[PDB]
Amino acid sequence: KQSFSNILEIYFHDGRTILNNIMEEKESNDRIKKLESDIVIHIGKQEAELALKVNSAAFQGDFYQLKSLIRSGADPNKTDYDGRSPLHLAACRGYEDITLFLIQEGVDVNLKDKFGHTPLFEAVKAGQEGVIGLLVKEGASFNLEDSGNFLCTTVAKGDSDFLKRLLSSGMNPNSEDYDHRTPLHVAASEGLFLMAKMLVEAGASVISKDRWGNSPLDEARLCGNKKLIKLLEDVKNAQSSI
Amino acid sequence: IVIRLHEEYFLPGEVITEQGNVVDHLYFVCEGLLEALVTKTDGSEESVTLLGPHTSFGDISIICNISQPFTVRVCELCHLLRLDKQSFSNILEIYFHDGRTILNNIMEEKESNDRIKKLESDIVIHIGKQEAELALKVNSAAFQGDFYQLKSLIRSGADPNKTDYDGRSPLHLAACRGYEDITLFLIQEGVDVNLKDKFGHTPLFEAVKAGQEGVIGLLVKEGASFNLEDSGNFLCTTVAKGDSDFLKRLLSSGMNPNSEDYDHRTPLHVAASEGLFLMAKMLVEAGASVISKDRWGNSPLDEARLCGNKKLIKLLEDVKNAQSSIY
Amino acid sequence: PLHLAACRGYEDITLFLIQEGVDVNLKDKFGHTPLFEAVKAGQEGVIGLLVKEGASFNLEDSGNFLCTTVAKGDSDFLKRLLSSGMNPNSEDYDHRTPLHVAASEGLFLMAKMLVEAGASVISKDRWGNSPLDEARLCGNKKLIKLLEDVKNAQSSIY
Repeated sequence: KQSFSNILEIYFHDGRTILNNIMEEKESNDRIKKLESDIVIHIGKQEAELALKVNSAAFQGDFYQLKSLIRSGADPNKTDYDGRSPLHLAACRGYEDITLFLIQEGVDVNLKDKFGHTPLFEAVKAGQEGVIGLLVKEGASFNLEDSGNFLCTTVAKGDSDFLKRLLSSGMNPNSEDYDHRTPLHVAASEGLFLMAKMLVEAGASVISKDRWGNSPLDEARLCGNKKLIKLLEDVKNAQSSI
Repeated sequence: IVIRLHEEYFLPGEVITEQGNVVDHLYFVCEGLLEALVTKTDGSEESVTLLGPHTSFGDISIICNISQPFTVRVCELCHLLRLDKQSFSNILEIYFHDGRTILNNIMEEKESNDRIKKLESDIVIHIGKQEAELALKVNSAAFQGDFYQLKSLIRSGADPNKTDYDGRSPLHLAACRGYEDITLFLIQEGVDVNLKDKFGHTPLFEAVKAGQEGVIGLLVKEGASFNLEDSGNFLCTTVAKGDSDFLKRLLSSGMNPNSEDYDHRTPLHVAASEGLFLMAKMLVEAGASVISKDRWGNSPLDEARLCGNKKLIKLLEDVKNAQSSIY
Repeated sequence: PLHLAACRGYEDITLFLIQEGVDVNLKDKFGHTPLFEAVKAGQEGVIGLLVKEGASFNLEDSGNFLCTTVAKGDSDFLKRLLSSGMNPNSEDYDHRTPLHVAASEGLFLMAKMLVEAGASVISKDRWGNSPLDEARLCGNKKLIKLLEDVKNAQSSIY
């Protein structure tokens, strides 16, 4: 038995073929169909191990290991042990070829991570603009459970590029936070004209209220930046027109 | 290695090792002469090296973890000393610190004498992949909580400090599937306790996210408790979700309930923004601020009345009695 | 044996100990439903497994423990008792619906998780008053506003 263990270690693909024929003859004859629960457990554990292999390969890239694993028949839809899909992982590390192969492989383009991140979020945080474009052209969206407060925290961080990636992916920049708060209010209170302009490029909501019962006009005029108040007033008038 | 050895004599014409089959015994040549022979892609065998004195072959297979690069046939009567691969692995595992020198000196030879065993491809990537795959499978083991298997894997030549490639510590892996004893003696291996991952999630932040009390106790027992660059942000999100288990759980490690948010929003301010009376004052009982002026510059009482509850202001004043006595 | 495996957090242990043929509705001397034991000790796996097998959480009282948990405000326990589908529209030691208790507390998130399962917002109490009256009595009118938000459909029926 140990010798066969070494032989399957050096011939893992032939071991996969062995288990395939074992399944076929289990459904064929009345020898292996007896006590098939452990066989199902074994094939599940094996496929989990192959999922680890394919996710590590995509972590390093390895398009050649990608064709090796499609030859091995490992599950592409399955994520890694931790709970991160192969497309999320390929978004986290810059690899366009891996992402397009995953798209062609039927891997779910839009999915949540173990902690609940969309692949677009991984691309945005890791600076993968190309992966963001590929996800957009495929049609994936964030669908984050806390999109509002995440947008507000991004605004508080002040990173313009992060929110521009979010807008390119398609998120409503003025999405209400947990306490029905519009990020335009904190954006105007901070006073950075860049993010107010960015917030109104995709369509701001000055009409939308906040937890304070305030308006972005009031926050902008409290900050004192004249151009900020001017732009926010223009967007408020645009909202009032429609 | 010496105490486990055997000699053997081969007459001319025999083949000691075929390139096709995996090695099981590696042979040290002490007398006689023998020839190294890779199966040539032209459809023939050619010739590589004539290994007569104080030389061994088959080791490069035990390092590269692949088939034999060369078939090896004898030339004349040769006195060969033979060791099995199993005992070599079983001594490499216990003598792994002495085992590093094996791959080190074999590669520096492959650099110095390229005609010996360099005619193939790189091997350092293969050993790195062995280590990485062992790391992934010990991650799976920690997800499975096999104390015996995990101990055997770690003592078989594993570095406990190597976490998930993103950064999920083995504490993450044992806690995510609910393993307490696994978490404890895996963290007693010397692995770092503040191993924040790719995301910046603390081992204790992961524990509070995944909902396990045992890891909550254990990580505080070891030290390097829940730390973060943001305290009131996740606190306010959890208060909004109203996950009382998570609320007490973040407060269990003692994370600051008087901290700030994306703006100057204390978690007590968020609790006043919600409305209830039980969780609301669990933050000020740990030291949250009821006079923390917000980004506007107003005390939480003002937002408490703004949201639509004066009951809230009454609770805030019940907490503020001592402060007003100080005031 | 489900109690013993669940108390120390064992999922696979619980499942094949329960596939041995042991009864699934084994209330103890205290009358603690195994699923009740699971909701008391805090384990999700047993929650799933016992419903998978059958003979789910059953009790002679539903609103009593629900009201006590609402008073304790254990949101995990609140969702957990509601996870098995135990009646949130039941009664108490008196005719005190769990929705009435939620109105007696004051908050807005947990309060309407019981009527989303089918709790009664017109359940007259032992006095004989709708929960709106106790909601205003406790000192909150927006509680009545939430109750009316739920009661819009009933008033359309009314």
